[PDB]
Amino acid sequence: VISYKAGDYHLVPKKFTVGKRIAVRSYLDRNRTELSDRTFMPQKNWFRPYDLQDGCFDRDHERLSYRFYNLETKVIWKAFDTPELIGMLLHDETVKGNSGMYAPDMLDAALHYTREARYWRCIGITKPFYDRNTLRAHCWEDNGLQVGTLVMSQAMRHALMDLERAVRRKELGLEPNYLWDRWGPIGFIDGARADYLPRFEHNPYVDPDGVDVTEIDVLPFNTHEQIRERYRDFIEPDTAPFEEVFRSPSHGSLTTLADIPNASVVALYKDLKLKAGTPVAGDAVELAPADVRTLFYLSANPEWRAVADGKASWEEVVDAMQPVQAELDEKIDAARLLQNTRHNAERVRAFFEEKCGFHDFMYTPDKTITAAVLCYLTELRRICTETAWGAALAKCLTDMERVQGMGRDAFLVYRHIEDAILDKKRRLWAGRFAGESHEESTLDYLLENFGR
Amino acid sequence: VRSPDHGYSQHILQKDIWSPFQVGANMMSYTPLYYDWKGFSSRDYFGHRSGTNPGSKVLLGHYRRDEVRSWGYRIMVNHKPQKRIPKWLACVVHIPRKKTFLGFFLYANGAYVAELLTYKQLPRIIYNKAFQGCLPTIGQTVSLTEVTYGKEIHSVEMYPGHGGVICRASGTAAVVLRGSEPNLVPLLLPSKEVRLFDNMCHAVFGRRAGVMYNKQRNFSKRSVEENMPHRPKVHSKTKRVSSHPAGGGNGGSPNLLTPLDWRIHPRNCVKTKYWLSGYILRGRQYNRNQTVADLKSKTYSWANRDPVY
Amino acid sequence: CALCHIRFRYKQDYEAHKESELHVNRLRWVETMNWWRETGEPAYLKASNEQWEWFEQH
Amino acid sequence: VFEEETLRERVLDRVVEGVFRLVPTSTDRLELKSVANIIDFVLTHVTVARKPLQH
RNA sequence: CGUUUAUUAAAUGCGUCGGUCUAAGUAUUAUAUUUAAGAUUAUUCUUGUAUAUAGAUUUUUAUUUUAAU
Repeated sequence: VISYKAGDYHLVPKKFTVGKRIAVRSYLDRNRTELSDRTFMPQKNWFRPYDLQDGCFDRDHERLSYRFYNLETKVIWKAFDTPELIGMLLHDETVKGNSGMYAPDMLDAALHYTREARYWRCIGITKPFYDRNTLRAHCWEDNGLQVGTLVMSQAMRHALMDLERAVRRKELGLEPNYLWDRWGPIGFIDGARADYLPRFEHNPYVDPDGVDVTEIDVLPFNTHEQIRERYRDFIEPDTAPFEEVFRSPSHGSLTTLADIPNASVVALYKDLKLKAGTPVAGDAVELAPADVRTLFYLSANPEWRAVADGKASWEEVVDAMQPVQAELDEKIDAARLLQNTRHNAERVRAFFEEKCGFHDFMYTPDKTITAAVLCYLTELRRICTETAWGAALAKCLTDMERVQGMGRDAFLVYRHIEDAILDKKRRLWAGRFAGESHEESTLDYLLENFGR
Repeated sequence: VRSPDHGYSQHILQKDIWSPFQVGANMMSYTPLYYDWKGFSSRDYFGHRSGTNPGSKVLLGHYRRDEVRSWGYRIMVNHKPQKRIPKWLACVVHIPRKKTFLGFFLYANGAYVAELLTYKQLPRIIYNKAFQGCLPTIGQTVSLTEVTYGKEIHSVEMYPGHGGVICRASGTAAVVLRGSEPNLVPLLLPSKEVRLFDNMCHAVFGRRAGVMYNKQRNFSKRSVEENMPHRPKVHSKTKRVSSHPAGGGNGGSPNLLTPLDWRIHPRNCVKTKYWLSGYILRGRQYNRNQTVADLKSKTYSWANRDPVY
Repeated sequence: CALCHIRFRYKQDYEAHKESELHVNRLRWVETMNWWRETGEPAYLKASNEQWEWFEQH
Repeated sequence: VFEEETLRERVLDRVVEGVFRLVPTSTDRLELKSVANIIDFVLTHVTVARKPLQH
């Protein structure tokens, strides 16, 4: 038999119904007090599944016609808008499954544009691409038929005025205060109102030194060639002072009194530095020179090497009988190089703070920045092209496949450098939210104590 | 600081509530928190400025105008604080039109978004952390289980996890009442009506804010009454007798017996409760006359809810 | 008096309710319904069975 | 809400990179800041993994 | 201190107050009204509308409406 006591199946699940009858819900029963978690907690998202589109690339051209039309063309753009995140999408397109993102070709085009997109960013170009196909720095002064005479918009012939006015100044011998070298990622670093370029004829840039630049001046500087030599000195960034800082251990965050063993190894560094020739004990938490700090990381993670040289009862012996892992400090500095400048728009800007000494990235003029990127892509190529561990390391995304190829022990190392960097951030964040003084009482007393 | 709320009193009558600590207007309009919209005035479907049809709770008060000013300060409010992650009161912003105070909380995993500001809160302090007690610290957002009888809580959420709806107005507070029900806690809403709130509901501990609103806020300036702009509220007894039954009369006619807005609003008649929730225990009518304290004495169970309404 | 949906305004009739023609009649009705369920129905449809099965065999 | 970088990296290297050996792009790492969204991001890139049922 | 077709103790307007509203908006709030701010005070008493009400009418005045010869 099949028992049934009645008043059982309602014919509609008991949620969508009153005792009997489905109930009505019309966005007026609902409050706006739900949906107010949106101010912090973001709404649901549809993460697209990553595709190596080779299934869509049944044949050749459609695969090498989106290399440009979709991959390269996203670099010409990023080599124009923000050349610092030009290593971010190189990860974005290789996490998505693409093949030759860090190939010896994509970089040597990314660095090509990054180098030149500067000299047509100072020329006044606002969009790097004219149409789907060609670049706007190749619109010739005919319809398309002129040889090299660039179609100079009014913005340009006012960007080429500011350049010419900067030339005449240092041609007068004065200091060439080029306007767009106070121009950074936030606009004028000087906190001034941005001077917008199609400048009104009733707001002409006036320098009380008597420098004349007008339309009669810049009209002959039409084609690409006679500016790359005339304003060579300004459109070109300088790569000398940044030449090798990415190929060198620098940990802008990490302090001398900060190590994974917070005391044990630094007790050795104080022990070596009292029984020393030129001995100096450590109370000043002031940062030690960069290269000696990365030694302890190469001497604090592996309890192998923590004791392997802790036995050493002299100063330089520990400081210099470990050059064998100092031959390993680049293979880790190639890791702290990628994963630093990779993931978020913030990790990269915080990264350049350490290496190229940008106190604040947001105020360093573009001339100083495009260089550091140019000096950073110039050493991405070194890593990808010169040494064999560079390719796979680039195409590695997780740690599991990262540990395999390059030094398994070398990955033990910096994952206690990164874990030490981030734990310094732990000091700042949780540093704010640990002072508890609230109560019903002391929150009253904290008024009068605030009164004086 | 003297008295974190002041009746600032620019003109001897014009008393607006300045609070020392109030953030200057510059640090108010925040981009991803600022909503703007035209408010429909009192116009509802077919323009036609009109209230609501008798039975409904969607307000288009006939006498409403300039509800969203367009360049007035309008930041959105959280109403859903998170349970026990520490806060950090960064500033205390005071919008006149939305009389509420509201201060920006960092909330300790970056969320520079939280507003409702309980009374006696100071800026630049951490709040959501409990002291030795259960969660008895002013500003700490407490589930209704964690409160004990007789202590005020504000921004109580009506349905658990559906955002704080009760006791949001300045200086207001829902008092717990120590009920006998198994998994429910009755709160004496300020309307003197008690309601069987689910104990898992979240409330923010303390009073609400900005005491000295109940009185002591009096504009009496033609420019300053643009904190509350509304349409003129004409006499109902000078309304073109063809139009409104109270009208004409060659002088001051007192008014008709049964007052009526357009349909009826007789003085205590029109009571417009039409659906009572399962949680409601005693409406404001069942308590309107007793007192504030006597309602705080009893224990409230399901047998206290009157089977007839 | 939830039985009949009556709020009492005047005392001295809340007392005289329990025997009022409204209450005592609502008492009888809500009782005889119980009678039907308590004894009647489980016996009514008992006899309705014991005669049919009588028929289909006798 | 896993917002502050210090907290996201403290979860993303452990759960979506460590436990699952998944790797999220930059633009998705933006909205990948909640327990609700962490669950979905996995539950798409693991659903796009089951070999399509072979008839 | 505004605002009006025969232009004003017209009608606005702040406060107080009365009533309504805790499943669309915050019951020191917003609807719906009566007054008018400021300063003194705001008296006596009820036959009807309203509320509450108990098959309805008929009865019936905590507060409100209107009333006080």
